[PDB]
Amino acid sequence: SLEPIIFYDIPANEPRQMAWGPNTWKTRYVLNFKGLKYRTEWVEYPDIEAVCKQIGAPATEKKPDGRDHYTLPVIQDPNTKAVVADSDAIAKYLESTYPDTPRLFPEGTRAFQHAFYQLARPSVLMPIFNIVVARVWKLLRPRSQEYFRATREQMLGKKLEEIGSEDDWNALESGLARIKSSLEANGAGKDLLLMGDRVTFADLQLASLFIWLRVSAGEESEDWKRFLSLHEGKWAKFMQQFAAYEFVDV
Amino acid sequence: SLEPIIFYDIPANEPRQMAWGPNTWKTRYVLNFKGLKYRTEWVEYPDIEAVCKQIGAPATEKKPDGRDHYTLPVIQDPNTKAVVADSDAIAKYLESTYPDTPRLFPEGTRAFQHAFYQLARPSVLMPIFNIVVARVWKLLRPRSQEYFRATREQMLGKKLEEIGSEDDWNALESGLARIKSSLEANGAGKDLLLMGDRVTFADLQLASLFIWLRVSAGEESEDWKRFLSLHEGKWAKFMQQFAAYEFVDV
Repeated sequence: SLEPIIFYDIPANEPRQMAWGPNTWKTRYVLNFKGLKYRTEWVEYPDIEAVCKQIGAPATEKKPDGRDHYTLPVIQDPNTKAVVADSDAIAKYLESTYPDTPRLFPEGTRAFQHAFYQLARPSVLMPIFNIVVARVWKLLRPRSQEYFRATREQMLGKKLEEIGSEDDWNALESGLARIKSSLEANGAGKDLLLMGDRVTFADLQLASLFIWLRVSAGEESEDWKRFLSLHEGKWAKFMQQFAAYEFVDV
Repeated sequence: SLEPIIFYDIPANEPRQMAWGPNTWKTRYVLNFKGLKYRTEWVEYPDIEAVCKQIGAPATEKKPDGRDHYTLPVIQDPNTKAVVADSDAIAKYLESTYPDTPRLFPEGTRAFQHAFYQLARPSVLMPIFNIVVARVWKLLRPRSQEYFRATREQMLGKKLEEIGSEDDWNALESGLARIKSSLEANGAGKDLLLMGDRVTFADLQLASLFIWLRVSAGEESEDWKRFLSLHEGKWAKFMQQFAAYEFVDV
């Protein structure tokens, strides 16, 4: 008797790529993993601010000029009238509001999980960004394309085509090497999940970076094939754990 | 009836500064916190390789030339004949070998703790290094001084006196800002320990960086006073939790 949660995500111009975002995938992973009923409302980049304002979703940050900056994912929960932005806030909301669903925040782990993503962001998200950003622009619909190109380039001071070198693959490998040695501190048979034998939001956050690569580059691309080869296939084994949680409603 | 564990540490030319090292303090904190009986064997920098070889302590890493590099802390446990190097390995050894002592590795936390120190090292250890490295050289005894200067400078390609600028305090503040926001994910009243209401090795690792600053710079220095002021005194409150675990046997 629960009404579907409305989940706001950014579409693409090809069905296989409809769900592509690294941050929106954090929320889709949580929704899927927790087994909550939802529907995706697909929102183009330049329409994000408008939709947020229209539903009372807060902005998640300020621009360099101090002006409000609105981002997805956002969810609207008809069952409680909650409207929540930012994937971390959304995860904790769902944990708290649907306590019967599978837990992603075991006690005493919230700082550790937060710190983990602070390590992953610069060392894994940033290299993957450089690797895929041109192909991201390519998979977006036209109104989204102009907004995306204009924003990212203004920030990067560089044409999108001029980003994405071999230095990025080196940096990615090094960041993953540190995550690999962290996982290994759990000991053999426990070294594919941060807590060894259960999934946390932090694991899904890492997976979100990986699936962003796979969807942007293409599951059959040389780039994805190269990723699956890193560290004797460890991240292939990592991602295989989350295959059942990748449903997209298109 | 337990015999004291022998703990190898690097001395200084002033009693207040005898225990100064960021890594050796990780082991001293663990020994103190766990309430284990120990004695410090004080070993000068150039004598570390010799002492290690003499007691069967392994090297913890290789130099750029691939040659073995021996470091302290090391412990020798007469009760089991164990000789263990590297502060992480030493902590886990003590956890495992003395299970009745206060726990520092709760289940499911080993990867999270490892990842946390990977975040702290570049963002907190490295800025503090730049800040104190000249005063570190200053507090060492003469044979240690030459070794320390020669090694660090060969690595830094810069005289020790030319290191330590305002950029370092900015970088330190930014690294601590990220750790601060991680701790705050635990919620109010739980935001001074990574797990909120218990101490882990990861907390002691952060404390080791802080006490290194305090001992190197001096508890009364402007630099230590400045550290205690950062973030409305949060790190002062953090360090106050570990005051009872700072016994030094000099």
